[PDB]
Amino acid sequence: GLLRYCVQKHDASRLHYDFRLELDGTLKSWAVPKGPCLDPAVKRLAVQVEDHPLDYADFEGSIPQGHYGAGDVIVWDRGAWTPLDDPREGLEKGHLSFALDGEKLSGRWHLIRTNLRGKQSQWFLVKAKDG
Repeated sequence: GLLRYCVQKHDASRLHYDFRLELDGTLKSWAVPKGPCLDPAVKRLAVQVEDHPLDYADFEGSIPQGHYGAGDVIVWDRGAWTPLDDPREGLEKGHLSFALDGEKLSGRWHLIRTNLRGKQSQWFLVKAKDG
């Protein structure tokens, strides 16, 4: 039950989401493209998204599709995550190692800032299998 974890599902005619790694009281977020993968080697795109309000992982926005179709963005998975390395530092320094333990999503993953050999400030969500 360390740093809080939550990932939000952006439903609609087409489904997307954003992977939110809350860090020492600030809920960092990371937008798709991101889906299932083998890894580590095929780091999923994790765009370093705005800082979302704490606890508010319940509801993001959009329009409940239960009406007649639209797509609602709410909680899909919620829990906590383990730092495999420096959680605070790595997130600043560009090298994150973590393990999720929540509602639906879990395991071990690495975030890496694409300032090097990549885009600029997006991150790489690859599996944290260094062992």
